Amino acid sequence: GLRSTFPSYMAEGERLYLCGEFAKAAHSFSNALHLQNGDKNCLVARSKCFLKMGELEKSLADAEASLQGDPTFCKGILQKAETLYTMGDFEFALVFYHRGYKLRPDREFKVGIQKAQEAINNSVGSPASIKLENRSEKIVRQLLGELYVDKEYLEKLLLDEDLIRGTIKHGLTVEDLIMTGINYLDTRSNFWRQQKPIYARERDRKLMQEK
Amino acid sequence: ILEDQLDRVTCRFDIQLVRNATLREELDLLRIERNRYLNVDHKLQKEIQHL
Amino acid sequence: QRECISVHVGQAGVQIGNACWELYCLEHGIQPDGQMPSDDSFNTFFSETGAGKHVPRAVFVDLEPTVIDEVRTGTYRQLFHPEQLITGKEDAANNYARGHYTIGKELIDLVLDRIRKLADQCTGLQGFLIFHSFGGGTGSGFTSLLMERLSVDYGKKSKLEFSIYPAPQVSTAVVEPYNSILTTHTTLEHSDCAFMVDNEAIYDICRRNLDIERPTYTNLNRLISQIVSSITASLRFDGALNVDLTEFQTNLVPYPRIHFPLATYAPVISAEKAYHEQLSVAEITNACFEPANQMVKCDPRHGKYMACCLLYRGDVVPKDVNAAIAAIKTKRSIQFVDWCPTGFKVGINYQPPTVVPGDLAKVQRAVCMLSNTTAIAEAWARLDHKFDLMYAKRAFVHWYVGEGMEEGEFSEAREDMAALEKDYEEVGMDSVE
Amino acid sequence: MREIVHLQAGQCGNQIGAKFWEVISDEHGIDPTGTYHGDSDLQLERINVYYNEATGGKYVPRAVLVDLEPGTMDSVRSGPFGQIFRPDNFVFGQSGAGNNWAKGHYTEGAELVDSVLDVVRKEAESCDCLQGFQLTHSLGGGTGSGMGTLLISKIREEYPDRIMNTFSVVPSPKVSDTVVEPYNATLSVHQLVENTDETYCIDNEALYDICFRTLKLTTPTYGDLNHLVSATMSGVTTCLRFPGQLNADLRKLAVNMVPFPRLHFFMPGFAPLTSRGSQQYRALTVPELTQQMFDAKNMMAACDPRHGRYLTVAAVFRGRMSMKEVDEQMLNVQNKNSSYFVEWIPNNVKTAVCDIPPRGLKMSATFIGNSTAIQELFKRISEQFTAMFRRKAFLHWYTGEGMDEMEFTEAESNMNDLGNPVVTRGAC
Amino acid sequence: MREIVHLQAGQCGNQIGAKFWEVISDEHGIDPTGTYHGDSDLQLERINVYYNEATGGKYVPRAVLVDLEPGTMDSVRSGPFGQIFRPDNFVFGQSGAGNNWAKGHYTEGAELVDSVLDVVRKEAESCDCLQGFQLTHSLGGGTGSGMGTLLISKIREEYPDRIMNTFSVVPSPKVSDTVVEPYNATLSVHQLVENTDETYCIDNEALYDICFRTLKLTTPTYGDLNHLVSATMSGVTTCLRFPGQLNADLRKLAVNMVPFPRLHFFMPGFAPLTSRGSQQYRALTVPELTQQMFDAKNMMAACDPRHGRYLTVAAVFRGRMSMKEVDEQMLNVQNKNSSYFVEWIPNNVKTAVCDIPPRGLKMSATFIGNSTAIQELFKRISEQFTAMFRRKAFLHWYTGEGMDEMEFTEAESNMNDLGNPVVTRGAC
Amino acid sequence: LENRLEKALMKAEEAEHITNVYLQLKAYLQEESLHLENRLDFMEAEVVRTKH
Amino acid sequence: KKQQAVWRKKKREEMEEENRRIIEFAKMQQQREEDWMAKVQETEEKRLQ
Ligand SMILES: Nc1nc2c(ncn2[C@@H]2O[C@H](COP(=O)(O)OP(=O)(O)OP(=O)(O)O)[C@@H](O)[C@H]2O)c(=O)[nH]1
Ligand SMILES: Nc1nc2c(ncn2[C@@H]2O[C@H](COP(=O)(O)OP(=O)(O)O)[C@@H](O)[C@H]2O)c(=O)[nH]1
Ligand SMILES: Nc1nc2c(ncn2[C@@H]2O[C@H](COP(=O)(O)OP(=O)(O)O)[C@@H](O)[C@H]2O)c(=O)[nH]1
Repeated sequence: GLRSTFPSYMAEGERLYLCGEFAKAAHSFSNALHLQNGDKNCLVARSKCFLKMGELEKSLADAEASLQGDPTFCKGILQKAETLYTMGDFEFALVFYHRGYKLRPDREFKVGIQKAQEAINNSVGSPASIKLENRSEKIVRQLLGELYVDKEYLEKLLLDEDLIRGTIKHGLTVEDLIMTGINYLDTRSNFWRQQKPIYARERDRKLMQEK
Repeated sequence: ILEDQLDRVTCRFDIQLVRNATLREELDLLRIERNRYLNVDHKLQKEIQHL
Repeated sequence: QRECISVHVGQAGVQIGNACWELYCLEHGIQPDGQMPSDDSFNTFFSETGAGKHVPRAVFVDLEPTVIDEVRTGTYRQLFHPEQLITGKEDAANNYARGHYTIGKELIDLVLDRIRKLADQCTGLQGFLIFHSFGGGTGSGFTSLLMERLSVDYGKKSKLEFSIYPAPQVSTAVVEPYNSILTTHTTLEHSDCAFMVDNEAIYDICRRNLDIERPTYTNLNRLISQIVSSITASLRFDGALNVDLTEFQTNLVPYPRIHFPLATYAPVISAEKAYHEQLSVAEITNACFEPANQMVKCDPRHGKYMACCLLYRGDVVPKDVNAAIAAIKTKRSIQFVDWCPTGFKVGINYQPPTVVPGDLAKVQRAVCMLSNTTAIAEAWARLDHKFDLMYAKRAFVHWYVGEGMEEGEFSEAREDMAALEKDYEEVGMDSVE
Repeated sequence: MREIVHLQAGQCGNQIGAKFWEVISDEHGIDPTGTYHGDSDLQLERINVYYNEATGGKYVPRAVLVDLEPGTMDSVRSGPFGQIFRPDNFVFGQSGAGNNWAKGHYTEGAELVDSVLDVVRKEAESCDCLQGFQLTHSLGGGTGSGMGTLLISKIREEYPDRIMNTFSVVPSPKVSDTVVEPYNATLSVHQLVENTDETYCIDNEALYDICFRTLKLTTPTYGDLNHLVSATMSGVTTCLRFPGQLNADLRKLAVNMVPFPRLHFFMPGFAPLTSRGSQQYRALTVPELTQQMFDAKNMMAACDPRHGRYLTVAAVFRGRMSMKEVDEQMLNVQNKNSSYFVEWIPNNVKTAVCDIPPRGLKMSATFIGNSTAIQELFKRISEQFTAMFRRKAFLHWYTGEGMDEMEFTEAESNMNDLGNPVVTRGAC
Repeated sequence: MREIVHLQAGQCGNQIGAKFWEVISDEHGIDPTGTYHGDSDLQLERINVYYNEATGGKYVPRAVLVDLEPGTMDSVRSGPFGQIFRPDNFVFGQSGAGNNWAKGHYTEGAELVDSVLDVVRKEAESCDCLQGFQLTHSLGGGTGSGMGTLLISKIREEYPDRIMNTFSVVPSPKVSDTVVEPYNATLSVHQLVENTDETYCIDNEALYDICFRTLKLTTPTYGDLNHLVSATMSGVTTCLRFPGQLNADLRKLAVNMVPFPRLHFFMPGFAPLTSRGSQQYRALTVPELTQQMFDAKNMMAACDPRHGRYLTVAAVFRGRMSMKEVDEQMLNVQNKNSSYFVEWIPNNVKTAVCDIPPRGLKMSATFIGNSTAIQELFKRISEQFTAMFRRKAFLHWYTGEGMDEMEFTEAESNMNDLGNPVVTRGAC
Repeated sequence: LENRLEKALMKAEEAEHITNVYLQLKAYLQEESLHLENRLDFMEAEVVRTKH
Repeated sequence: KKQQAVWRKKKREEMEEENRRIIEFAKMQQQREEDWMAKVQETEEKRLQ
């Protein structure tokens, strides 16, 4: 059964979150919830851990599971705005950052407001793309930044069968580890596509060259 | 202070990138040695199979 | 031709080894510097570079400096090749994990590197005399890592060991019990013979037979060292009935698990006292089975001596030993087992005990009784009940879990340790059927 | 290779850690000019744990000094060992805290942590592999609590694997020194919860108790008071500066004496202490040291162990001696005072024996105990906090400096949740 | 056997080169009277890089000082190292330029340019082989910009295979000293672009930033500012005069730091800079030298280097140090800021040590940097010129002195024409 | 400056997870480098036994 | 061992010589600037007289 006390598990989870062992921090915070269901601070920390590790849907679900009891809870509002931001809904991140800023004038809420404001202004602005009614290598090269060599080193690890067969941990065979990594790369590249779209990328050079 | 903190995060990313490249070199050495091991293993399995 | 790579891992070893090596040197002549002011009584533990520099054969390793630094800047500054004393950076802060998981890998590759070099340049690697501290960090953490990564290579080659079992009533590390259980969970399936010793016992012995009215570590280590000297005499000086390392194992570890023997020196008599005693073969052999000379706080007068390996060093007529053995096999108390009629393993190696300028007096005789008592289970249960009260309200566990280990381990360990109890128990029962 | 960066906050922490710097400068042979005049070779052997190298053998302490009032800086300058530190380490400000946690945390202090952290960062990057920070402060009043907690939290976010030994002067029961002691104390220890690893509480009432009854001093001044707390501040970090068997570091002590990650509040004591006239009659051996130690009059904080149960205790001994004496005295103390020790932690004493004695003495040993007697201090200042807070008094100058009622209620709720485990472990 | 001819143009150029001659006369052992009271053979080994000869040890510098008003010559003569120059090298003119670029380039300066070229030919022809010409001036104002760039054009035409260093002080962002500094800087750089090989821009506001809280000075003089400029100016030409491993001369620096013919405006830096109160506390080594080198402080031009990715960095060290530590610290800084260097130029670090440090220190290092951060300074001067010029203000004293609108339009066109590539190459 | 700071912060955030997958893959590889040559030598032992 | 000890002693000696060199130049620079300050100050004093 559950063996130690709730603030001990919370301090444990905060220490593991600081040290960077995000899976063990998430497990400790889950044990803390098993001790006491519905602690808003523990849901916020568990959402922060999944936000860091890359499981955005449960990071969101923990954010609403922190916020339904007190819709004025500032840390939960900040966490939900962060997770919606990194998921891609910059509009909903912006409105939740505004709610948090109005509830309490904090630097992190303000910072998130300029984050979502820049994200929306980069894609839209005012003239923008002209639109049509209607209905890879270089693209990921400029989306991923200087991480492209890490990317193709990961697929060079994909393209070896002895690297597919592995025995890391109980079942965490290194094929799955490589999948978790490359999936984080794919989600981060998709996020960079929503953050600065490719049409904004040549809009940079078009506000350039002609100038 | 904003410019100091920005230079921080840039330098942290740069040390991170270069030590990541060192990790790639170490991984490539281990992969090539264990690929040679694979070649010897596949050979020896072929003669044991035929025998 | 017949060498034995020595290995000290942690304050415990480094300290007991400063003594062990001091003793090994004065057992030959090697003046603390390397030169040997004038034979094969060197290759067993000392190499030889055309220069008179008789170089030692240890790896004195310790996750933290300090302990080792002293050796480097001490009277034995030279001896140890300036790369056989692998230090580190921070300390294992009493955390099995810290030295078997986190700040241990960084140094593990080097530690084995020098063991490899040492091995390559050794005709016959009879065995490795490892020295750790069951209860503690490096001594448990790094030791697991080391001992384990020694079977992955020099497997067949045996691996003896000496360790200071977490004492019964004393103890100094509040997290000592934890460390011990996890370490007997790893060694059990790796080592070949862990001559576990204990501080409390030696401490007392020093007050009742050496007249030391305030024993300290030096003193304790001194005895521990002379025991290792005894186990390493046949593989060096000659005699009449020799015993290699393989012999002390195929004659003292009954089944493939009960391999944790207890030892005791015999003529442990303060100098200004021997003048009144005849310290002969009898006296020493009898005193060797005394309930208060055992070097581990355990009551042999409550178990069943499974098998013993009396190793008599010094001038011992090989017809008086048989006499003693007989006059001990009639004495009831000393109860043996219903599955081992043969008594012990006689062994003589002419070479009077050395007298490292210290306390223990000299005697033209000596014997080290390495014995596999079934009583050691009593000291095992003690620390198991101690681990019990600790692994109950998750005490000092957050520190070990945020170091890399999983709560599962401490639990898995408890299971294995409890099975060790079952074993000693079954091996003790009879078989009239 | 080990090093600790020393950070001092407020006038209290500034003066106390200043006296620490004279204490270990005298221990390590450093004169006020910064060069070396000593006797033993084992004295440069770990000099660069507290003293960074500089050209010409002019060793410079690795300490930063912080305050909003630029007069304690001048006091430290005009002190005897004043010209020893770096001049860029003396980060000051032209402002006034006013003994406000809100003005140490959410105003000008928060604008000045941007610079004090950079100085700390240069001192930490000019190193090999860091172990700990050592913050000296007072929980009562501002700056030391106000800037103290923000420096606490930001340095913990920066370096998350380092011990931060923070030594705090707690408010006293009989007397008091800055009207808003309960607000600052509770609202600071709230941040001290989820951040540090070794917080040592020192109380001025037990300070005068040991100055009067034990030392038999006539007119004891803050020089001698900070001398006592600086001696127990130099006593812990001796196995990482001098050799000896059974060495003990900061993680050694923290992993030893933190059973649960929040119960990290300790009770110090330096105890080879005697009066100028008693020495002639006093006998100095290990049993006498143990008996004068474990008694509840050498405690540096006003929390009696007889009203609670020890969890774990360390004694970092220093000096040439035997150790069967210390083993027999530790087990004799456990067997004699058995009801006052926890049963779920057996054999809960530490011996940590540095070889080098302090100058002028033959043996010393610093006591560090983790009791349940901290319950009385916590409950007392919680009662005082509630007594002020139920009427909303001395509060408008935190609400106007940028705070709300809710954060104060969170701090008091979290500190009552500190008070719960210390009684659940006293009731098993 | 190598020589460098020296030119001083303007009041600023005259003062800054007089301090240059003081510093390198101290370095080369020449007294006020001109005689050589030396103590090292390496000192007199290559004294014939900056000093022509006489009878009686009277080593006279190969500098020819010009100005448009005969008072700064009197000031330099009345200075402490005033009786060292050859007296007919004081090429003066009984007039005043009036901070007018036209009055130095197309008017009364031009009737003195002939005598200046005569005396420059006199100094240059008494040589075996030359590297080129170093010329010190103010980028804004008259004289040093008026006669200055015309002098650049005439010697660059008449000696077309010589490196021409130009040490120019640039108008500052915060303030200015003549109203028509935006005119003078633009018109001067319009000639500096397609003439010179190595232009070093030094800004007074960056000099004040360095001198106030790195040197910790309170009453800084123009003597101290030109002392810093003379320090970096003596540091750049170190391997032509003093021995050492991995020497680097002017052409080697030019080919290692000028990738493209117009991208030759640099940003210098000299940084063993210790305050007087903290010189004892310093820990002088090449890691701290490299840290203070590449920190965005010690560059003497007020361009923030974090707002522009570097093109090429060179460091000429002076003193005895291991090139192992030097070479690994320069790798460490190249990898410390990697997004601040161009990725289309790998390994864009030039290092060069020489044995003899500047005498009075132990280790030193002059940093020269081609960066894309000069875009902010050039863009700022362009904005000021456009604001001044759109309303046709302060212009009739150029039109009546012999110009047209076409010259100013081409000057701004060239300003922007060099502003485009310094932004183009910051983004591949 | 604020936007650039947070941009680079989340870039650095991604980079430590790249580090965290590389270290574990290195751990697997260095674990196999120990049980490489012994299993190989047992394989030629199988070969020579099969020859006889 | 003997020759290595002599070599390192010689290196320490030349380091001490270089230290003496830089200190005596610091003294000479101070002396020159204070003579310059003296002549400026006496000019100022007799002009105010
Ligand atoms: N003979 C001897 N035994 C020691 C010595 N030091 C410690 N021990 C024993 O070791 C136990 C704790 O020390 P260790 O386990 O060796 O600590 P460690 O292995 O060095 O691990 P770290 O302290 O983290 O470096 C104590 O209970 C002692 O019984 C010593 O110097 N000599
Ligand atoms: N030991 C010791 N404690 C002191 C000394 N000076 C002040 N204190 C304590 O410091 C507390 C008040 O400090 P505070 O006013 O908050 O300092 P601040 O941080 O600068 O605002 C009082 O309770 C005193 O007990 C000293 O010299 N030695
Ligand atoms: N470094 C340095 N700069 C100076 C000195 N004297 C003047 N300056 C700079 O020269 C600039 C103006 O000089 P300027 O008007 O062109 O003199 P002019 O050429 O005779 O007209 C100012 O911005 C000063 O910063 C000096 O002695 N040292």
